[PDB]
Amino acid sequence: AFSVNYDSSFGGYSIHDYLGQWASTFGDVNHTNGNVTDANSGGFYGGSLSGSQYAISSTANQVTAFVAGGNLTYTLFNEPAHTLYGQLDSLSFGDGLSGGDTSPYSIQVPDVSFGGLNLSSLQAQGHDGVVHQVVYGLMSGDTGALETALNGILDDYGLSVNSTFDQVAAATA
Ligand code: HEM
Ligand SMILES: [Ca+2]
Repeated sequence: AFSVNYDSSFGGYSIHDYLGQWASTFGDVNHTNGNVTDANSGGFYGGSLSGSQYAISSTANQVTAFVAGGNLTYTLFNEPAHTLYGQLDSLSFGDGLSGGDTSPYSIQVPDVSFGGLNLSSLQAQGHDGVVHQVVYGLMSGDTGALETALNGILDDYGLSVNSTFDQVAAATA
């Protein structure tokens, strides 16, 4: 049930080119050994360490953001430590994060959204699970794991992340 939604200015962009611009604007939140605070942790909606959404804003520019949606839980110090797992079904990208407390997170100026991703991983796969690799890559400004997961969805339509948004819409609508 894969779907894409995009501002019409991105119709002629490849998926890869959009995500490359998004990543280079968002930068890298450096959520790493020795550098984690409240500033670069992001947050969940629906719980403190789990919920229907996870979202985070750029520490470089304070506005660029992404919202990950589905059913997600982070183990924090439970084994395997520091793993995000569960189901990742949507991702949205753009500028400005609001909500996240008594209402869901949303992006204030949305560029692109993917729905129906159907990505699922179990706790026991720890950091090798696809949902962990995708979202921790995004937090780090690395879209390599998401593109790999999108190529695996797209190959069934004969497309890839080198296809443009308009080419994907014509195959999926
Ligand atoms: C849900 C998305 C998240 C992912 C994918 C994630 C991923 C990670 C990873 C891979 C590490 C370990 C080692 C390293 O970064 O070099 C880590 C460390 C850590 N994370 Fe997260 N994290 C997430 C959210 C959070 C949140 C919401 C908190 C809240 C406090 C948090 C707190 C920490 C702490 C305290 C550490 C250890 C820092 C240290 O050992 O110096 N993480 N996280
Ligand atoms: Ca440490």
